[PDB]
Amino acid sequence: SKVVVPAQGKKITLQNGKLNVPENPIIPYIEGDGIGVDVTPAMLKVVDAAVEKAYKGERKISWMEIYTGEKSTQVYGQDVWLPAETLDLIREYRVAIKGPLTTPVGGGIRSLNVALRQELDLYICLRPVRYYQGTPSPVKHPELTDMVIFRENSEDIYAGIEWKADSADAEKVIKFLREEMGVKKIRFPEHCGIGIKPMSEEGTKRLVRAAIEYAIANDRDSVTLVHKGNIMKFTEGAFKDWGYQLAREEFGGELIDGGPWLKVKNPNTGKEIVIKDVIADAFLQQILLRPAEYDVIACMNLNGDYISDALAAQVGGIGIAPGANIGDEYALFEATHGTAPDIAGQDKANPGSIILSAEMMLRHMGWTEAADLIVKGMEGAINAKTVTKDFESLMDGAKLLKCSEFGDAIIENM
Amino acid sequence: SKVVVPAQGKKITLQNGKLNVPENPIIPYIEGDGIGVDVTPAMLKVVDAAVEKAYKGERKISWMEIYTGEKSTQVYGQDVWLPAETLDLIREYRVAIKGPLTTPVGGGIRSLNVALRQELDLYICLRPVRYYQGTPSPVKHPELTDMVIFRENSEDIYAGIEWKADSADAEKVIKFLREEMGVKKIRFPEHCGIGIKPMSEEGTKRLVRAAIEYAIANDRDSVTLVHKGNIMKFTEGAFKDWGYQLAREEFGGELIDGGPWLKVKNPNTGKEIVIKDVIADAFLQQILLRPAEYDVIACMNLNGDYISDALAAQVGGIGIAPGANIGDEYALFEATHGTAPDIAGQDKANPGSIILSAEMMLRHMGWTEAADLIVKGMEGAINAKTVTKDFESLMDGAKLLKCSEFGDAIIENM
Repeated sequence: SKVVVPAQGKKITLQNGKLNVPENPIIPYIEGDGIGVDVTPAMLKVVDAAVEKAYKGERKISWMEIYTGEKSTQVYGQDVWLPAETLDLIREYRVAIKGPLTTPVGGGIRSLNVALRQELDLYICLRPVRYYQGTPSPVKHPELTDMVIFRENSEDIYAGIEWKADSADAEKVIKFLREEMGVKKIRFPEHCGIGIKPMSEEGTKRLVRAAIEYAIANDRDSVTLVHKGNIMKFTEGAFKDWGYQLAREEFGGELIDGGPWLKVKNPNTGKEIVIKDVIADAFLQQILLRPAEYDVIACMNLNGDYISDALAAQVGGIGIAPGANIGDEYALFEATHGTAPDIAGQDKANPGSIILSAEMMLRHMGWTEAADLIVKGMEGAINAKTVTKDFESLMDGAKLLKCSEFGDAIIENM
Repeated sequence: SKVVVPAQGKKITLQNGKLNVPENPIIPYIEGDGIGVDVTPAMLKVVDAAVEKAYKGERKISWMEIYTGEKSTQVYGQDVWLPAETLDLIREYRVAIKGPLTTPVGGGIRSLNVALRQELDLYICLRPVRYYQGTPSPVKHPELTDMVIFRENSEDIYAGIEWKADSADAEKVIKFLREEMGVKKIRFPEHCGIGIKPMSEEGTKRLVRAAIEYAIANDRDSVTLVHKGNIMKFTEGAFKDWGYQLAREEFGGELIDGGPWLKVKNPNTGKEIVIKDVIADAFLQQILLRPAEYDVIACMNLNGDYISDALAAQVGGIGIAPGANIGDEYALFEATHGTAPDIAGQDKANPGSIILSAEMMLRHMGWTEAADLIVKGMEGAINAKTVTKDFESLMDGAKLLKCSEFGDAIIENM
C-alpha cells in the first residue's frame, strides 16, 4: 500500500542458485531509526556515484524505500513495526539494505533485526573486519587484523526461546526438566528464568559450508571454528565437530600432523586452507594477541555477535563495520552500529558502516567494479584524515566533516 | 586416606559469617596439572616469605597437599579425577588454592573446575584485573583498566544442562518444547543439540549483593551490570533487573536523572557509587575504548568468562591474572591460565597468576600485610623487567628468568 515501485527498474531474479541482476535493478532500502536519516542519504549518493563511474551510465539502481521501525509506525500506523509487506518486498526483490533499527521496549516485541534474519532465513551473518589506514584505534597493531566472520544467524540462545521467572510456563518447563528429565543442576528452581539454546547439524553445516566456500573463492588462508565446546558439548562442541566433519566430507579435508586441524586444498589456487578451532574465551584473547593467525571465522550466533563487536572496536571501526545477512534466496545488508538518537538529524554520524555494507551488497550483486570504487573511496578519505567527529575527536590533524561531506570525500577518493 | 594432615597447624573456622584464622592455619593446596608442577612450588615459597616478613615469624601456614586432576589418578587410581575427600577437605579447612586443572576428553566427564565451584557453591568468581607497569600489552593504554569482575558462578548455560543431537533425551526435550510449550523457533528440530540456560533471582541477588558490598568495602566508583538482556530477556535481562532491584532494596539506591542508573551512598566514605548497566557485546567494545569508565562488574557466568579473559589479554596479564571462587562458607583461589603441557616441568611458566591468587587468599584470610607484600613484590619484579619468557619474548631489555627465579624476584621486591 505505501511503497512506490520504481517506474523504471527491473527485479533481480535467482536462477540456478545464481543471481541474475539487471542493469537497472530495483533495490529496497530501509532508512533506519535515529541516524539512519543521516547515513542512508549519504549511502544512496555514494553508491550511485560508484555505479555511475564504474559503468559509465550503463547501469543504475532504482532505489525503492520500504519500512521497518519508527518510520513504519509513522507510515502504516501505531504498532506496525515490521509490516508483512516489507518481508514480501525483500523476498520479491532479493537484495536490500537498511540503516540501524531499534526495537521498542515495554510491549513484548522481540528484536526487529533478528525477526528479519529469522523470517527471511538469512542464516549467514557476514562481518568482514579489517583496518583502514588512518583510523584511530585503541590497539598498537590494528593492521594485523583482517578477518571475515561467518556468524550462524538462525539458531543458538539468540533465537528468543525463553520463559519468565515465576510465569506458569517457566514453572512448567522447570517441572518437566527436574521431574521428567532428571535435571539436578538448576541451583535455584524458584523465581528462575529459563532459556533454550538449540544448535542443529543442518544449521551448522550450511554456515560452515558458506565459510569454506568463501575461503576458497577469496583465497583466504584458514577457517577457524570458534566455540565454547568444553562446557557446552552438545551445541557449541557439536558445532565444532560438525564443522570439521563437513570439511572432511565435502572439501576433502586431510589431517595435519596428529590433528585436530585439517587442510583443504583450494581447487583454484592450490593453497592449503587450514581448518582449525579455538575455544571462544581464549579466542577473544587471541584476536588481540595473535591477530595475524586468524582469517575466516565460523561460529554460532551469540559468540559471533561478541567476536564481530570486539574486532570492530580493536581496529577503530565500531562505526564503519559492514555487515550482511545472507541466506540461499535473499540478502539484507545493514549498518551494524546503533541508532545514536543523541545526534540523529544533525548530519554528524559516520556513514562508513552502511556504505561498506552497500559495497558488500554491490559485490554480492556481481557489480565488483562499483564495489571496488567504494572501498577505494573509503580508503582514501580515511587515509586523508577527512573524517566525521567520531574519528576526528580521537585524533590530531584531521579535517572534521559532516556525515554528508564524508560521503562526498568517499566519492572524491574513488 | 593419602592426604597428610599437618602435625602443627589449626583449622580456620567460620563464626558469624566471619573467618577465624589461627596464626598457624592449615591451608589445602592442589598442585595442578601441567605447569602446576612449576608454579605451585614458586607460590609456596613466595607466600611463606611474605608471611614470614609481614608477621616476623609469628604466623605460618601449614600447607597440606590435596588432590584433583592427573595427580589424583596417580594418587588414588584410574578414574579418580576428583575424590570426595578433596571436597570434604576444602569444606573442613575453608580456604584453599589450586594450580591449573584440565578435564579429560572422551570419558563423558564435565569440567573439574566447574564441578569444584558448583559442589562447594562458590557462587562468586572474582577476577580483579589491573595493569602492572612494565607488562608488555597489545593496547596503547592498559593502565586505564582497573576493574573487578564479579562473575556469577553457579548458574547460566555454563551449568552443564544439555542433551546430544539425536539422543532419546534431546528428542524427548524437543518434543516437549514443540508440542507442550508451543515452541516454533527451533529452525531445525532434527539432529539438534539442546542446552538449558537458567538464571534465578536468588542467584542474581547474592552475586550482585557481593559486588556492591565489595564496591563499598573498597571504595570503588561503580558497579556495572553487564548482560545481553535485549535478546535474552528472562535470564540476562532479569539478571539486570534483579541487580538494580537489589541496589534499591538493600543499599538505598536512588535514581540518577531520569534513570536507569542508580547511586548508592558509600556508608563509610560518603562516595556516591554509580550502579549502571551495559549490554555485553557493546561492553566488549567499551573495555577497549573507554576502560576508565568501568570499575566493579557484575555479570552472569558465560559473559564473566569472556569478559575476564578479554580484560586479562588487554593488560598483558593473560598469565598473571588472579582469581577466586568464593561462597558463603568456603573459598577456592586459583591459577586462571591453562596447564601449558608444552612447557610443564621446565621451570619456565609464569607463576604470577597463582601468586596473585595467593595474595587474594591471604587478603580473604585477613592477612592483608602479607597480601600487600606480594602485590609490592609483583610490582617491583615486573617493573624491573626481570620476568619469565612469556613476558620477555614480547619485549626488549628484559632479563629472562626461570619460573623459580621470578618467584625469587617477587620476594626480593617485597
